[PDB]
Amino acid sequence: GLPSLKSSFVLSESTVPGTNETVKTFLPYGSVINYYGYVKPGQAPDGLVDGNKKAYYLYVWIPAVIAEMGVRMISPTGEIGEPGDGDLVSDAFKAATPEEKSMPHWFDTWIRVERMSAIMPDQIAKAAKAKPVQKLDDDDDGDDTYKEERHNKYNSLTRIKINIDTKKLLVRGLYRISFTTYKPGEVKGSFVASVGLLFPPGIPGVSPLIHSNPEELQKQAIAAEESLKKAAS
Amino acid sequence: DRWIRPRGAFGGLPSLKSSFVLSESTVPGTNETVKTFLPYGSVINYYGYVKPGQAPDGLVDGNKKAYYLYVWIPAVIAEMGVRMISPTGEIGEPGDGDLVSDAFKAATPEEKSMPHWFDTWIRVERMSAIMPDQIAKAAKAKPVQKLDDDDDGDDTYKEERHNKYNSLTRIKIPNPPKSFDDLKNIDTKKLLVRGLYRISFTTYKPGEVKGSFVASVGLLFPPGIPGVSPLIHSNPEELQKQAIAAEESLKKAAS
Amino acid sequence: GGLPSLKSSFVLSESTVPGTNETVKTFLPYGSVINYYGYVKPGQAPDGLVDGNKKAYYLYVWIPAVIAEMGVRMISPTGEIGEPGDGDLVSDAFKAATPEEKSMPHWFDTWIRVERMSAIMPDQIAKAAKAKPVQKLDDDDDGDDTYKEERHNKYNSLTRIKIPTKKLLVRGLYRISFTTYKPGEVKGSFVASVGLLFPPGIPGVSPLIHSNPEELQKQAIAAEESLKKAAS
Amino acid sequence: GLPSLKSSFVLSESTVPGTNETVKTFLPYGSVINYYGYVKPGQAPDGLVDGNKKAYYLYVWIPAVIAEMGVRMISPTGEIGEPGDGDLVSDAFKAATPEEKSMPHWFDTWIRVERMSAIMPDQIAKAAKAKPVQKLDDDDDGDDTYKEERHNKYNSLTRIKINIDTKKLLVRGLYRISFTTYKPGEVKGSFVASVGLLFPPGIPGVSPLIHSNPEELQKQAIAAEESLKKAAS
Amino acid sequence: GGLPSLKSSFVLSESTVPGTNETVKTFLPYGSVINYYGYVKPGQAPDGLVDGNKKAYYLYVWIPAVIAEMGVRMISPTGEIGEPGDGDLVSDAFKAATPEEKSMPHWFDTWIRVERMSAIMPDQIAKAAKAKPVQKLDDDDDGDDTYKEERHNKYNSLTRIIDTKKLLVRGLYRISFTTYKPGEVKGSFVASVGLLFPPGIPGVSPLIHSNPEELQKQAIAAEESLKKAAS
Ligand SMILES: [Ca+2]
Ligand SMILES: [Ca+2]
Ligand SMILES: [Ca+2]
Ligand SMILES: [Ca+2]
Ligand SMILES: [Ca+2]
Repeated sequence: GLPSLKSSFVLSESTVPGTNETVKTFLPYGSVINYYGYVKPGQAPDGLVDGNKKAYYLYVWIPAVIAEMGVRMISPTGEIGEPGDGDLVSDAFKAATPEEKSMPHWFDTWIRVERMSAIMPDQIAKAAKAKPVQKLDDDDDGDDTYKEERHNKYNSLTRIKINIDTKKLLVRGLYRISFTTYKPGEVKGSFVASVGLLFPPGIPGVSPLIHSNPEELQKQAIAAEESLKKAAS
Repeated sequence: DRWIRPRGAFGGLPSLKSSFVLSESTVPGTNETVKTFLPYGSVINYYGYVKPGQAPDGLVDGNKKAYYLYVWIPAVIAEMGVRMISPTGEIGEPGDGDLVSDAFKAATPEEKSMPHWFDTWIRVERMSAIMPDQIAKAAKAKPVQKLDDDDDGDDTYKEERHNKYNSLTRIKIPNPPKSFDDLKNIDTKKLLVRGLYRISFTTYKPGEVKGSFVASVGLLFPPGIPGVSPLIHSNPEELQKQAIAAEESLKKAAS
Repeated sequence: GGLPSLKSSFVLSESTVPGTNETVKTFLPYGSVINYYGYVKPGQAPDGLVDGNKKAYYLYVWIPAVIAEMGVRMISPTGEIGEPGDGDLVSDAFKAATPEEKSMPHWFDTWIRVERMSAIMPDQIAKAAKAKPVQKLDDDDDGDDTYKEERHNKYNSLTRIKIPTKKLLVRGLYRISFTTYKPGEVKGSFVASVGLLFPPGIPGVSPLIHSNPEELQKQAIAAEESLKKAAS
Repeated sequence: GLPSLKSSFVLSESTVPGTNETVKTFLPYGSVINYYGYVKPGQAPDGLVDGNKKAYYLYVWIPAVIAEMGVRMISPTGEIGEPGDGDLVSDAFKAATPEEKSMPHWFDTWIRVERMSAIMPDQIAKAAKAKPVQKLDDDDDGDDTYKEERHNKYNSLTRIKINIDTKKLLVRGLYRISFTTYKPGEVKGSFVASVGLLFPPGIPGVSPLIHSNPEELQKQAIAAEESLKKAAS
Repeated sequence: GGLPSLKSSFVLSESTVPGTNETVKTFLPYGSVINYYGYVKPGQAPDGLVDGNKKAYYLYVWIPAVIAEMGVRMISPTGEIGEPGDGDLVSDAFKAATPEEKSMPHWFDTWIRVERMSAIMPDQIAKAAKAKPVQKLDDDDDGDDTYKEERHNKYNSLTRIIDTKKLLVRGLYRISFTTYKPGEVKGSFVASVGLLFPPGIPGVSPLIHSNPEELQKQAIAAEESLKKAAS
């Protein structure tokens, strides 16, 4: 089903004699999260992008500078697969039928990454309600990880990585990822979002944390630093 | 359109391909992905040998031995690929269509293999010529702009005989651009517009060096269109003769 | 003789004529040239509008990889010059027009605009055509010097976009607007010419041109499919 | 003896009522290395700084961006303590007597951090022989971690951390730390150098590596990435 | 016959030839054109030196009032092209040279430089000529496209002269006819200078001469003539 979301960091490379091909081995992200959603006409989104595009959010708390972040969005999901263990699944997606999650129902995806104002774990729920601080990137039709043949190649993919611009320094802070649409107004279909972070996972207060609910992210981000405090005394 | 088709009828030396990705597919259950690249319209391989006490084509920065290939470009080209590997012995011998220096011909199989080798280095420069009959002239004159330098960039040949010091550089236009705003100011170090270019195959280390090397040049442009396709040669006079004839052929054909 | 060739600005040959006042130069032809015959009829819908009030007709150009120069020309009227030949694009309105309608005194002051569209892959072409331009590369009003105009003031259009950086024709979709100096209603025939300095007929590498974006996409897609296949 | 070298990242803070004091808890560096050396007149250094200052090198290989690096240099060492397990000790220091390692024998310390040219593990020995690429920082009398009372407070301390300048982006690459002197020419005395890196230790090919010998650093840096390769396939 | 006219870059007429390679262009001729025939003989002193080591030969131009364009051209050799005619300047070295000496294989890689001198009044001309240049307007190596060169590589020179100062306002200009190659060179050459301005209006039309003193004498008399007419 879903192809792995890997970093752009090349570990190994070898060309295949007598062909135009070359095999590349990429360093995987320390942590990857998949998010299954469903856009139903007449159903409220998490928010709007540029005032008229339905958007759904994932929030990322980064305790310390990270080399690269990968973001991907594909629609639809039916022909690819269903959520597995550890995947995030929206209520709308659970309610949707196999037929609703497959062709011909889909939409033209769009991704936007923004830096929020929070710089401490307990400011996360607050910053989520506040306006963005800087837009880091937008991508329309960038995906090349999934061989899309059900329709035009309109799936999204963006990699934010490293006088280099500040718009790609993933330093300590809160980030919001908007999974949205190319087309303004009403749209219909399933989608799967993927987020990868190039950093060792599972080190409380040091490793990045991801969630769709800011309040929940805060709770976890706070506990994680408390754990780090405790260990350091 | 035989140039798009794959094949090196393999004999050691990995193909030098462009950075333009035609196809991509990941292998499930692994960390690997298979990429198909667009080949250069024309690729030339050049086999040389650096013998201590033997005069080079010239010097780089006054103390590095250098050997030249000259490239005449009739009209803008998307990308140029340059590669340099040392030594050659364990890879293969020159085939049909490959340039071979006199020094390389004289060298023995033993001389062309480990432990004899050197740390490669590539430099690309724009010369002054803008017309085919100015080529021999511009070759004698000083460079006009340095486009690039590469020390240890090669990733096409899996080097295991020594540290990965082989050279590889690709000069190109952003494809795709990071933004549409990119397009309004492209670093001129990258515009392979009409003109003469000199590639210096040289060394990391100053002074005397010893060993064989194979140089590769690829140009992303349809080959074999007289006066339109790029030409490559190690001798500037010869390059001029050919570049002149080619444009004459173009002139003629145009009446 | 009819319609003069549209050639690039690259000089191949040059020689002056002793004792006389003119010079003769040989120019490199474009790899591909396409001619388009149109007719602007009052009360007939254009392809679109330029600046909100100028009738416009489009040609779309898909460029797989950087190109040195593009040449665009536009002349009105056509009657006294000639009729379309084989391989020329001809609008329905032009086909319907009579010889009388296609000749003086019916004509208009031509205008050309070239714009970069958003598409960077063949299957984004139809989409980008419906979207707003991304950058304007050039405008020309009275630039033509290829056709000796003597039927009226020299108002014919000619623009060459080239390198001696927005105006570098890198991979992407371009829209050429054949339009008018004058806002509002205009009447007359016109012949457009597009030249691209690049070897023709190399599928997935050579440029493609078409007045219909959907058709252009179909062809651009097939061409890269052919290029894929050949490379494997 | 030697005080811990900690990062500048504050985990906890609390003021003491009725006083001018406040207690701060700092996040320790993921890895800290101490290096014991001895400058003997007439003995060749690792190199020279600005052509006339004796210098001794530690090399740092950084696989991926790091938030902060701490560098410290103290002289002399006698009254503080001797090397323990895991500490680097030069041959000169081993040969020196307790008397030679104590007052009145000491010198005015100086630290310089430079980015080298290597960007791959096997280029490390090479880059070490080559000229620096950028100077990141110098410090003369910055130390405030060790209460110096044997002489003027001339010990060195520098923290390199995060349009912010490139001279503090500790991205992937080789770094050379020069432990040198304020005074040009001959100097005499023991010294202890400390290096800290704000990053999780012991993750092969991801965690930073430190050594005084570039060739040895290369060997370890290479093996570490090989290990990472292997794990990723 | 031989020597092609040197015309301005001003296009009067244009017409393309249907079904062919060509478009024919009619150019505005310069108001005045002067041709200068010289010969570089090894061991013979030049007028001066360019960049200290290139032999150079001078033409001086006095311009009473702003001019649109100046054209400068230099070709080597001259033998196969033609001999000087009436109104052409001819150096003594050229007169002494034989037909053989003026033909292939004897020639050199030409080079042109144009410089503004200090004079701004006619009677300062001889003085400014001895003084250092004031500004360099242009250099050209291999610019010529007026003569179809086939005897050797196309190395003949041609130059046509927050914003710029290639402005030909009132003042003295020196044209240096020189060589690409430093040091000794051998061969004949023909230099052409065109000025886009009506000729023969004393004190208003430009004057040209290889000898600065002579140029001064004429420039002075010309303005004296203009004075007189105006009173
Ligand atoms: Ca999209
Ligand atoms: Ca190298
Ligand atoms: Ca017009
Ligand atoms: Ca100090
Ligand atoms: Ca010349």
